[PDB]
Amino acid sequence: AFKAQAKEAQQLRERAYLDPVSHLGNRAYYMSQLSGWLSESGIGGVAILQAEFIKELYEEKGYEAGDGMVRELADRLKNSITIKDISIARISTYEFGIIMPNMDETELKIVAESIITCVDDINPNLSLGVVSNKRQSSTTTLLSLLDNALAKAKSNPELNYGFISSDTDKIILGKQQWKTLVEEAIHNDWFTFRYQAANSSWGKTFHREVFSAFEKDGVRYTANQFLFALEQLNASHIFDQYVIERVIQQLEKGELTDPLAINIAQGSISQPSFIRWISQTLSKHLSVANLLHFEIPEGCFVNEPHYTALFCNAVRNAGADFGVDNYGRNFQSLDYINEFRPKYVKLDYLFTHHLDDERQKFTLTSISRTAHNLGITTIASRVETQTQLDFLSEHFIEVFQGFIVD
Amino acid sequence: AFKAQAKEAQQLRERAYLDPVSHLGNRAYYMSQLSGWLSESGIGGVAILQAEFIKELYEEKGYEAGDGMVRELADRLKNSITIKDISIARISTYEFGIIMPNMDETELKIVAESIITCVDDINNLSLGVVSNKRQSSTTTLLSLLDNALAKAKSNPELNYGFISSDTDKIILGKQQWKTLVEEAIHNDWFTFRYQAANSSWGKTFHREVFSAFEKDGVRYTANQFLFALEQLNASHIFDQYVIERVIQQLEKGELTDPLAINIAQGSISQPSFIRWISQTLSKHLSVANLLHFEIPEGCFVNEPHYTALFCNAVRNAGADFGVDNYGRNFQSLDYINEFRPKYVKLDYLFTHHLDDERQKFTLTSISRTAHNLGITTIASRVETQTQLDFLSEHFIEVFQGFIVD
Ligand SMILES: Nc1nc2c(ncn2[C@@H]2O[C@@H]3COP(=O)(O)O[C@H]4[C@@H](O)[C@H](n5cnc6c(=O)[nH]c(N)nc65)O[C@@H]4COP(=O)(O)O[C@H]3[C@H]2O)c(=O)[nH]1
Ligand SMILES: Nc1nc2c(ncn2[C@@H]2O[C@@H]3COP(=O)(O)O[C@H]4[C@@H](O)[C@H](n5cnc6c(=O)[nH]c(N)nc65)O[C@@H]4COP(=O)(O)O[C@H]3[C@H]2O)c(=O)[nH]1
Ligand SMILES: Nc1nc2c(ncn2[C@@H]2O[C@@H]3COP(=O)(O)O[C@H]4[C@@H](O)[C@H](n5cnc6c(=O)[nH]c(N)nc65)O[C@@H]4COP(=O)(O)O[C@H]3[C@H]2O)c(=O)[nH]1
Ligand SMILES: Nc1nc2c(ncn2[C@@H]2O[C@@H]3COP(=O)(O)O[C@H]4[C@@H](O)[C@H](n5cnc6c(=O)[nH]c(N)nc65)O[C@@H]4COP(=O)(O)O[C@H]3[C@H]2O)c(=O)[nH]1
Ligand SMILES: [Mg+2]
Ligand SMILES: [Mg+2]
Repeated sequence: AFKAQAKEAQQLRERAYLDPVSHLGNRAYYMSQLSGWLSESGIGGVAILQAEFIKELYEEKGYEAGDGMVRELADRLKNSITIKDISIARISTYEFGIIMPNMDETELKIVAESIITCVDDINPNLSLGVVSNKRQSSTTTLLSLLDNALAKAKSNPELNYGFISSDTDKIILGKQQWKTLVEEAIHNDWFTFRYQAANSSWGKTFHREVFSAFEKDGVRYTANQFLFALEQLNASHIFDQYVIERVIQQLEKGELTDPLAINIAQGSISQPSFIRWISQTLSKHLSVANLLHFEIPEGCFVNEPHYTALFCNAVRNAGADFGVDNYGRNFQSLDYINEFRPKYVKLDYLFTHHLDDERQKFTLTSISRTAHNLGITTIASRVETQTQLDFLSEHFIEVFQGFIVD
Repeated sequence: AFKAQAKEAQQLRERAYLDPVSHLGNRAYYMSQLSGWLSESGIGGVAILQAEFIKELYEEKGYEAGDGMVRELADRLKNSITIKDISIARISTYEFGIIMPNMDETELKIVAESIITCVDDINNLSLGVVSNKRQSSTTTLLSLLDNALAKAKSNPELNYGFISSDTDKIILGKQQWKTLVEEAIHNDWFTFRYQAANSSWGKTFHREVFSAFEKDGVRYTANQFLFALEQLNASHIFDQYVIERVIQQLEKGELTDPLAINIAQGSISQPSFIRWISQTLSKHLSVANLLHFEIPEGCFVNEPHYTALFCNAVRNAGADFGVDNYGRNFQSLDYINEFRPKYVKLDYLFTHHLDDERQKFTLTSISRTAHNLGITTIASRVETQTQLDFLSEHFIEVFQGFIVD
């Protein structure tokens, strides 16, 4: 009976705390290791890694290939980066949790730097959020910090990882807390709007892109702080419908003479009620329909082409038009332009970031010709310096947008 | 050390085999009890209960109400059934697994009858039960359990779907069914029947299309595999094939009357299918007037936004649509006013299984609503003149079934 109990104990232990796919700790293992680390010392850092490319693999090539990639990333992650008291677990379907005790901020960065380099050799599309615990924090607090840091990494892909320290003065909220605050901001009309003009070299204004923000108790919140929570909760269409209503009100006032570019989140386009909503509202404001440009992220066209085409049809049937926002980020998978024929393409802002890389300049010219050959206006994005402005000039970009154009 | 070892083992067992929401065994616990029961005896029955209304609750009222309903049904299940060695587990998000050892068929049926009446007290579900009469593996029983559940859904007049383990019917897993359908599509193994829906004076309103296929002498009807196609998000592939084959028949200028094509619910919630129907109809505008798309009532009440996009695309191209299983959700029947379907095909539960009086009033009311809105009412699956005369007493316009054609 000894052999029964001893081996039954290990199988029960692995059933309770081990995820069969990744062969790492499961979510319950992670919370146990997290709660014990906090109650004893709480000195160290915590990190979360999301493998969105594994999510894209699951429906594309089935789950046999998806499970194999989870195991591969798990095997590659765990055999590398071995330190004392290191907890590595699979806390959800597409994200991994990591606990690094007895490490200060600089030590976590080298571990986080080693994580990312550990995922470049193994598939060649991920996001890494890391937080350092420098105050006494509860377990829900660190998970909220971990989630907001992950949103920071996604919203700024030029960062290798998103870093937030537990002592930060920044407002950190959970997903449902962000949604409640946005609903509060929508209800009380706390929103403010900015209009950035996209101008040609001749001063002709193509359109003015609308940026949404809101303020509560003297604190200002921008869209990249809460948009991850709304899309994860399938509530971003509430936010987009409010912005579209407010923008159309301004056009109905006969004030703005030029077209306005409204950003649309991906989670809103995959909502069929939002696709019906656009047709119903655009038909009630046909006079201003020609002055509305809907800015659709490139991720929509390549990941949700059918939802996007339904949205694009509704937009154009009502006398409006649309463009692409992160144009060029998904290079070698950018043939959707030929099918969709957008009115414009707004370049990925990472093109103004790495001018010196010769391979970056080759991709930039190639996607520039493709749009113009089809008669599609190209727009450079987030241009800050005359150096960026002059370097983008060699790629025959028609109109420019950013702080240097004012 | 003895009491300590028992606590460590019990807590380890609790983390491994307890579902925190339902406070029942989880899936791993159920597979363990099933694999042990099979390897020990294998005598008895096995059952699956799917609470589709709980899936409606999670999006409707959040997860706090969804967790509470799972616990309520879980407490209801364990306290009501009072027999030995009964495993009650939550094997998936919205379905419960039950093992009933040492029971013959009549005992399984009274236990299955006790389950459903146990869920009528507190609150839309399906119960599938199989009796083990063979030496069967675990995957076999799960496949039988899934096909029995599909039998219960495709025949809602049954309280539960019953399959014997020794049945001659072809029992396949979800991916196996999907493989067989794709094989039939590739080789054009499909056959079609056209059943006419006629008015009281013989005018044919349309002809509904029924799809089936044969593989080396075995015939398969749609209700055997459609459940596996709607799961795995693959039913639109089958519907597109049927639509393609029907349009080829209409192009030949033979059929003077419209054809009613059934569309699965999982196909309309696929946006690629909504795009496909517009492109296909735009290439065959001449025959679009001869196309009626029969949409299940569950689409209009559970997936109204997808259905509105599909209905608009269908009518924009010169086709039309109607409602299938009309009256099954009598308590949510204002979609008719918004959608204005060309016809409503009554739930076949109104022709058969309809002498309890409360159901006879619902038939009259939903018939008035359709006629007042100028919508054609069609009785379904009419077999006898007795039914035919009785449906006329509810002023039904046109009739369909074996007795008319
Ligand atoms: N029965 C049931 N209870 C639920 C469910 N969702 C949340 N609860 C609870 O709601 C609290 C707030 O969750 P959140 O708004 O999504 O805000 C979350 C979320 O922003 C983040 N977070 C937690 N887990 C994860 C994760 O696995 N991945 C990512 N990226 N963020 C997470 O930390 C914050 C708080 O985490 P929690 O401590 O777990 O605190 C959560 C959780 O205890 C559910 O689906 N079913
Ligand atoms: N270093 C530098 N930065 C510049 C420059 N020009 C603009 N930025 C800012 O970069 C973002 C450009 O908008 P986005 O890339 O489409 O990315 C947007 C956009 O995806 C989203 N967003 C903003 N407003 C909305 C909205 O109203 N609706 C939706 N669905 N998303 C919005 O949040 C993101 C951030 O918007 P903002 O915080 O206001 O930040 C804006 C803009 O203020 C520049 O020249 N140099
Ligand atoms: N690693 C991995 N493997 C997967 C996954 N999905 C399916 N499989 C594998 O493929 C086999 C076929 O499952 P199925 O085709 O959907 O066909 C299923 C299905 O028709 C039926 N059925 C099975 N489980 C359930 C269930 O939990 N609920 C309901 N309603 N029906 C079930 O039993 C058949 C499968 O028996 P299984 O022993 O479970 O054997 C499964 C399982 O080993 C997955 O997501 N990840
Ligand atoms: N006792 C009796 N039975 C009758 C009578 N008339 C028809 N039945 C049959 O009942 C079903 C009526 O079709 P349904 O209610 O829409 O229910 C259909 C329908 O929902 C689906 N189905 C059949 N063909 C197709 C198809 O081509 N595409 C899709 N998406 N579903 C189909 O499978 C289900 C079963 O169709 P079938 O097995 O061929 O069985 C058909 C029909 O042959 C009658 O007078 N008396
Ligand atoms: Mg933009
Ligand atoms: Mg039908």
